[PDB]
Amino acid sequence: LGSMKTERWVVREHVEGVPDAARIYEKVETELNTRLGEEQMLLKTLYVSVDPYLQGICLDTPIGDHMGADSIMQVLDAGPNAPFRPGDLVQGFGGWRTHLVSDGKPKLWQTGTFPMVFPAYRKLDLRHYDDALPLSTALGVMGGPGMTAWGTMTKFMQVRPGDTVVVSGASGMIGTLVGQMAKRAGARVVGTAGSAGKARYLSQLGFDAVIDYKLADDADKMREALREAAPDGVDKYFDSIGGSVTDAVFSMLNVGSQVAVCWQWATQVQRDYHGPRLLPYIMFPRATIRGIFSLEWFTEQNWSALHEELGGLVRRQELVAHETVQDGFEHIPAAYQTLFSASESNRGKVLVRV
Amino acid sequence: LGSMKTERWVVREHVEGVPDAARIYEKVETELNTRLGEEQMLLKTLYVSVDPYLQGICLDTPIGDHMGADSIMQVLDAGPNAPFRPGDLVQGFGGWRTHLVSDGKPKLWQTGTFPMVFPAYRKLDLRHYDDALPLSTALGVMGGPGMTAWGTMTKFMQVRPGDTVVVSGASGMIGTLVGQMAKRAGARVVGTAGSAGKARYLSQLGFDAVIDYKLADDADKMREALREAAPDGVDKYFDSIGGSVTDAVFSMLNVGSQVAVCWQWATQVQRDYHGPRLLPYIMFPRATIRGIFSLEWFTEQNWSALHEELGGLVRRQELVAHETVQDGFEHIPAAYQTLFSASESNRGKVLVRV
Ligand SMILES: NC(=O)c1ccc[n+]([C@@H]2O[C@H](COP(=O)([O-])OP(=O)(O)OC[C@H]3O[C@@H](n4cnc5c(N)ncnc54)[C@H](OP(=O)(O)O)[C@@H]3O)[C@@H](O)[C@H]2O)c1
Ligand SMILES: NC(=O)c1ccc[n+]([C@@H]2O[C@H](COP(=O)([O-])OP(=O)(O)OC[C@H]3O[C@@H](n4cnc5c(N)ncnc54)[C@H](OP(=O)(O)O)[C@@H]3O)[C@@H](O)[C@H]2O)c1
Repeated sequence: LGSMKTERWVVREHVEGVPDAARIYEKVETELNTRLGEEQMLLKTLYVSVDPYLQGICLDTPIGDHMGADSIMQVLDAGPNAPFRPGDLVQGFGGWRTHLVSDGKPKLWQTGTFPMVFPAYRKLDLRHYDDALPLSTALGVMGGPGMTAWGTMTKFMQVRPGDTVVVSGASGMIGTLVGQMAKRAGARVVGTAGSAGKARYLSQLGFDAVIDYKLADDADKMREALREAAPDGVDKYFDSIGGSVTDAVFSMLNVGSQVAVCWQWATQVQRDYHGPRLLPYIMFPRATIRGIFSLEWFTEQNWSALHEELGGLVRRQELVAHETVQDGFEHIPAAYQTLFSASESNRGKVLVRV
Repeated sequence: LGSMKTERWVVREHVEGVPDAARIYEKVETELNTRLGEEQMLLKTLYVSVDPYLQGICLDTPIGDHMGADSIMQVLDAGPNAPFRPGDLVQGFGGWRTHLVSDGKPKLWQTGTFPMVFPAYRKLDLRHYDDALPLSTALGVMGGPGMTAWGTMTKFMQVRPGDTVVVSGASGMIGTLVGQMAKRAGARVVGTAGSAGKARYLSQLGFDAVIDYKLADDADKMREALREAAPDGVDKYFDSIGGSVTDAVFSMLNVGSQVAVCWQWATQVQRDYHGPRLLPYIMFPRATIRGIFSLEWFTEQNWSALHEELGGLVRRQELVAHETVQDGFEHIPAAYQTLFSASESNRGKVLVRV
């Protein structure tokens, strides 16, 4: 019954470390077969998300295949048993593609270091979004990133007023969201930034102390900045970076503390594969480290709560949830490259509109 | 008015690594003032414990002072407000000494890496003991070690039937305790031994698989031995060893897994301070690692419970809890040295009768 011309960003080359987007990615035109299966449905991408964790998926993506990504899609056309009818807005791992055909079921990430099943698509009810909480928040504070932050702070971390909370890679959306909730629950918040621009930005949001991780290239010099910024010890660590800062924070864990390992920038991107053993430090404090893989929380009730609980605070200016929306499908890898650029140009989540 | 001659083992020299007990320790004669205060007590040591963690306390024990140690002591004489009357059996950190004076109160370990409060002495009620669970069990299955194992299995680890539980340093008393409770909870249990003597000992008691960590000083054959022993992945890791075995186990953590870090022989004893970054492996499996410091559990309700839950199983021959009782105060470091001996002639908990 027909086909259609579509643009895709495919994985051209595997490069370790801080990526070179123009070298890694290639826009191709690709003929998309439009004869939908029993439960398949033809989707139009409206927004794609650009995220640092994609640095890993790219290395596990077969050369020539399209680049995965959280996206917002519209149902152009749907097969007889599809989960959504034409017109429905949906969220899922659509990728850097203009159009795609999918049955919307949980697919498995076969070529992955860890076998992973991507979540089945979720429908968006447009009634939830307006100019203070736009639809693009479904890829940020009302989607993947917000669910990560909200999930950790309500289902794992119990922040007592007086606790000192350290957030690494704080300047991004998950770290700023986490820290602000910690400020709200009565915590001293310590964050980490890479420039003065981000450092004063995190200050506004209410971070009591911000450490320049680039100035503290050393793990000892990072341990001193940490000793003074958190004079009474760390009670909660929300870790996105790893490397020498987690080595530093783990040397100062209070009793009963809780670490949340969310990502490890320092090992994925900058390849800090060997370092001091951190496990000895957790024995006396009875510290609980927990890995975060927020997909587990992608359920209907959770999405409901995330809107009511968190969404209110965002629209009432009680919680800042910034976003930087470039425009144009052609500029997606450009937009992605900014995540590794030292410029102070990012606030919150980065999205592309198509 | 009153004094008493008492022998004490004092710390002559600090030596790092596998200890040289004959070189580190020294039997001295010590005149003990027996004129007790109104709430003090003169105590006689009946049994002393030798434990691999003493290697750490010995290095933090100021030169010339007595070597700390868990002991079982009897009240020779007590002031009018003492917490215990004469004849009473108590358990506490009496040390490698024949006689001592104490208020039985929580002493603080100033000279420690982490400020640590030694627990106040606990009274031993002889009704609790019999010919299958003798008085010496208060330093083993009915004391510190048993509280560690039972504490972790009842207050942290939830072993579901089918899980594969890996216990490192299994041949000792905490490790054998932990494995048998996982075996009883429906787990395939994997342990680690250094000789066929230890491994076949672990074979009896019910370990489905035993790994020769000495054959695999390298992590490559260690990750292979684990792949074979745990073909379906690790769900529960009870870690006493650390080092390249924990490196191997972290590469095969299933979803929802739980590590319990209890000690790190390879870092304390063998100085394995550096290794592969393990926190990256805990993200996707949503693993919860937790540090163990069983002092937190030394409360009366817990002690009642340890006798009820654990003590019953031992008395009903459902749980083997072996112990190796050296005799003679003169031999305390001799008995201590066997813990670090490359020969594996010791089974269960090691005590001296004095
Ligand atoms: N586990 C999950 O389910 C899950 C879900 C979504 C995302 N994630 C991952 O978790 C991370 C947290 O999200 P996010 O929004 O907070 O991302 P993010 O802040 O953009 O993460 C990178 C930030 O960390 C800082 N940084 C970069 N390199 C660094 C280094 N070498 N040392 C110290 N700090 C460095 C940078 O701060 P400056 O701006 O100051 O340079 C940068 O803004 C993301 O990277 C994402 O990939 C995990
Ligand atoms: N966190 C706490 O509060 C707490 C409380 C009490 C005790 N602990 C610690 O927990 C440990 C376990 O208690 P336990 O009484 O059952 O002691 P343990 O098992 O005797 O501890 C060491 C055991 O591991 C094995 N081992 C020795 N060297 C090894 C190596 N290089 N690699 C791998 N395995 C090795 C030994 O068996 P082989 O004969 O096979 O060498 C030995 O039986 C103790 O060592 C103690 O220090 C912690």
